[PDB]
Parts: sequence; C-alpha cells; structure tokens
Amino acid sequence: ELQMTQSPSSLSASVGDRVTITCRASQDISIRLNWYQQKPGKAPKLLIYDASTLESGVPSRFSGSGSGTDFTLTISSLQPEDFATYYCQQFNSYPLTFGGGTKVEIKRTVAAPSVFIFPPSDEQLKSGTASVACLLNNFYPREAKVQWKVDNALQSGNSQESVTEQDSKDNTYSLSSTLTLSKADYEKHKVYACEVTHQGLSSPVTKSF
Amino acid sequence: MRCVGVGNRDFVEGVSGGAWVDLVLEHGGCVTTMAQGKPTLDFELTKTTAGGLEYTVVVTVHGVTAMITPRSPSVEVKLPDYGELTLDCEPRSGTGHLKCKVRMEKLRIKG
Amino acid sequence: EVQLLESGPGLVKPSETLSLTCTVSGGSISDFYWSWLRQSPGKGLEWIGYAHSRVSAYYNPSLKSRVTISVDTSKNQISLRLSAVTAADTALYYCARQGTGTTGVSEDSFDLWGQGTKVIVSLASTKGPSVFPLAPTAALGCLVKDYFPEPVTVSWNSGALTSGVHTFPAVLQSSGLYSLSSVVTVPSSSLGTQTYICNVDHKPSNTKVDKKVEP
Repeated sequence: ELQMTQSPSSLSASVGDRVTITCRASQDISIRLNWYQQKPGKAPKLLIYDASTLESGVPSRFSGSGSGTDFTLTISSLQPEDFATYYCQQFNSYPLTFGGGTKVEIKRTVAAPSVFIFPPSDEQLKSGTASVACLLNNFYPREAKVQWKVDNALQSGNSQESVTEQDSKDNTYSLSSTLTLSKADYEKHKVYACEVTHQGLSSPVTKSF
Repeated sequence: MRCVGVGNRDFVEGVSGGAWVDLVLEHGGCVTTMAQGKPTLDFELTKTTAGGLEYTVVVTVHGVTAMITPRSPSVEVKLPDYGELTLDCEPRSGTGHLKCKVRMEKLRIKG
Repeated sequence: EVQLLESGPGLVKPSETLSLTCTVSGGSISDFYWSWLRQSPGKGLEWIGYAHSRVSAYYNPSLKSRVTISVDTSKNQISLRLSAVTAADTALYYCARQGTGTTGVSEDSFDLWGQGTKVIVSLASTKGPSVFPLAPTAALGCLVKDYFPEPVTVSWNSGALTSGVHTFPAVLQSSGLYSLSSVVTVPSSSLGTQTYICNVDHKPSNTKVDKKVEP
C-alpha cells in the first residue's frame, strides 16, 4: 500500500501563529490529496480537496499546497477553535490511505507537578488487594516520569499510568500512577516511595509514607 | 471472444469536454473502447433477466460489475486506480442488447 | 440534508462476527458510494472499503478476507460485517459517503460522516465497580476498581463540585478489568468542615455507589 508520512506527530502552538503541517507520499500522487480536521469526540471534517481547493464554509485562513510527493496545510493565523488533529488522505491508488495525523496543542509556560501519595484504604485491604496511587497535579509539558520504590528497591511491571487531556482553562496535564500489590506483599514492607522527574523540577521530587 | 472496436488511441473526441461514447452491448458479445490519455476498456453484457428487469455489465481494463435496471438506468462506476465512468443506459426490454451513453471524462491511466 | 445514523453493539466477543448498521436519512441510498472506516490510538484512521447498490464492492487487502459491506435499498441502510474478530479490531468505527465526480464534495473524499460507534472486542463479563476512598491546598480522591465494561460517570458532591476535579482515563488490568481514579484539590482548612462524596455510576451493571472521603 501507498504510505503517507505526516510530520510532526504533535505540534505545540499559540493563537495567531502561522502553522504548517507537512504530508509526504512514497509515490507521485499528482494533486490527488485531501485534508481533514478532527476535534475530540467528533468525526473527521473535510477542509481541503484536490491538494489546494478549499471546501465551502471553511475559513480563508486554511490553505493547501503541493504536488507529487511533498504537500503542506497552512493556517495563516491560528484561532482558538483550530486546536485539533489534522489528517492528510491520498486517492491516487487503492487502498485509500491516511497519514498518521498532526495533533495541534496549545503552548504554555513550564509548570512543575504537585505530587500526592495515597496509601491503600482499610476497606480495600479487607477485600484482599492493595493499591497505592501517586498523583501528579497540573504540569506542563506532558513528558514526566514516575519511579515506584518499595523501600530502596525499584519496581518494574506492577504499576499502571494514566494522563488526562490538556485542561481547557490552565492548559496543564495530570498523571495518576497506581501500584498494585497483594495484601501479603503490602504488609511485609514499610517504606513506599513515588519518585517524580519533570522539566519544571531542578531535581527529582520523592513523596513517601 | 472478439470485441467490436469503438474509438481511436490518437483521438480525444467523445471522451473530453462534456462528450460521451454511444455503445450497443449485445448479449454474448463484447465492445472495446479506445481514447487519447485514457485506459483501453472491455464492455460486456453478462446477464439479462426476463423483463429485462436487470442488466449485468462487466467493465474490464486492458472486472467491475455494474447493474442496470429500468428504475435506475444511470450509474457512476468506480474503477480503482483508473478513476470513474458514467453508464447512462437506455433499457428497452429483452431485445438482446443494451444501448449505453458512456462518459469517460473522469477516467485516467494508472501509469 | 442527507444524514448518517450509526447502530450496532458496543461489545463483541472474540471469534464472532462484528455487525454494524448505517441508516441514511433525508435522501436516496442508491445514488451514492458508501464507505466504512475505523480509528484506534495506535493504528490511526484506516479505510475498510466501499459499496454501491448497483456496483460491485471494493475492500482494503488487509481486511478483504474477513470483511463484507452491503447496501440495502429497501431498508435504506448500509451494513458492515467483520468475521473472526480479535482485540486488534477494537476501534471507533465510522460510516461515510465516498464522493464521486458528481456526488459529494469531490472524487474519493469523505464529506458526510456518521457519529462514530465504539466497538470493544472482549470476552469479559459485566461486573460492578468497587469504590475506595483516597483519604487526604489538600488533595483527595476515589479509586473505582474492578469493573467491566467502560465507562463510569464520576461526579463530586452530586455535581456541586467542578473546580479541581480530575477524572483520569481507565487502565486495563492484567485480570481483564478496568481501574479508574478521580481526584479533587480542595483547601486544607475545608477538611473537618466540608464533607466530600464521590458519585460513581456504572450504567451496564446498573451500580450507583457514594463514598465519604475523610482523613
């Protein structure tokens, strides 16, 4: 199949900036390329067709360019409603293929995470299992690393991480890491630490109980 | 099976600028279309039901099956990697043949 | 005015056949080419194939052996059938109109799209969640553990508390169950004066649990 490469995968931009999304084809696809916009929870919406033709209703800020292999999508001045994932689609040869997509996120100043450790509740321990939760509250950028420590020993494959989507008001991310252990494994140890590494921190912060 | 030739490879007439190609599809017969900057095609009327309520047309590039009914006599046929064509047919019962207006404006060569 | 309505089960057992329906409203199904697409957070947006009421269907060679797309003119609906289903087929399925030279916006572009249908391929049974308090500006939360399937509606103080609330996306445990955590950052002075309750609702098992969070 005809491979479509979109660069970058993620883009951090501010409102009013000129953003350029690139789409590269492995074969010459002439002008047979379409551009789509996808907002969270919504279906993809067609913006540009035949590499440069703008769809009716689509604002004048959106522009399409390119021929053969190299193609570009340009938003002359980024608006607050433009923060979405942009996809390119070829139609020169079958099967019809789409690019990886470019997620346009809002750029913001660095914010250090507020670390909170939670021991397993007595009602949970009586059910047979023990879960230790570590919270990383309101941080930027998304890149953050958590290291679980049962005393001085580092844990490997007994924890699960989850990140919330970028906040609509403060443009930050939040991380929740749950360390799962059996009732017997929990009672046999005393020190439970959560080491957090982030750009906003001069040194890795550790929260323990 | 030998096909009846319609069109010329050195000519663009009937395939460009709102023009069409008129074909008579015989049952147990074949028709071959040729045009400048367009792929050579094979048109064949495969099956005809008693009526004729259903006409089966197979388009093969030098196949894709298209159904022509009295209710729906026109159809846009997608030929992957070759573009599209429109079969604006005139179904006039089981006469043994089918008259079609072929619009090959959206057709293209794969390369 | 033409609209696409998506239908089908949200949960399919492995090895079974995935059946989805796309109903056409305010227009004729016969005149257009109907396509099926899918999206997942690792495989991206994938084109499954197209079908026409009078023209032979065309499918993606990666799914061709397992996929069937049919157009029903009498019922005014388009169907998608994907046999020998596995966890790799878990995606958000879309039904769309594939444009031509005269129909849609342009040739081979998708202008009209369906709402999208979340399809999860799993053998796991329906199980109610077990909620535990994450006791404590100060931070406090609730741990929504051991439940199937997704989602769980978590609100604080029956919808009164909105500020500082962070409901994290669920993670699939080794057991095959989901684990969710919902937190809230409140003032330190409020502890001992203001009571905190997490309203957890799980519609498939019809379970509603409220838990008091206190140090």
